Amino acid sequence: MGSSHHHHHHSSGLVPRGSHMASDPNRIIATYISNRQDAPTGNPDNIFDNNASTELVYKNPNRIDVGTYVGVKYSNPITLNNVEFLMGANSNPNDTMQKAKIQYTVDGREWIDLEEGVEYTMPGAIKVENLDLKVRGVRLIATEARENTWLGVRDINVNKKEDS
Repeated sequence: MGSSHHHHHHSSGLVPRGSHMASDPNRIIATYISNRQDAPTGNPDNIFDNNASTELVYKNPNRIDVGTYVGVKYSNPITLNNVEFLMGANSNPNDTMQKAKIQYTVDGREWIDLEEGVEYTMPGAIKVENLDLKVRGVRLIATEARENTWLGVRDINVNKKEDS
């Protein structure tokens, strides 16, 4: 129980030792995010697998003002090279953001601006480059969504055979 003074390490005690370090998987998962608590129309695999063969569209709530956004979160802070949300609309190509840029969380907590002040209200295929920066998850950020609207998704992947 500690010989000399110490008052434990900061707060928590025990002997964490380290981060284990043994069988480095080097694999990061990508969970789909969405301001709309809905279920994937068919299969979000287009994102989880990055194939763009299955369908995916959020809509449950046919009305949302500000905050409406989606993308894909990771498992932990990694070294990203470039993300690209390749999505459009479910039925009508005019079904997506109202006006906004893309987002991304750094410490897997807060989410800050990502792409230029573009209006991802008419985005067909989202993709960015020269984004070599560690990041946590990925997602778009709306500033004034529209009512009676859905979210058509085709395929979104991070580091799709890029890693640079």
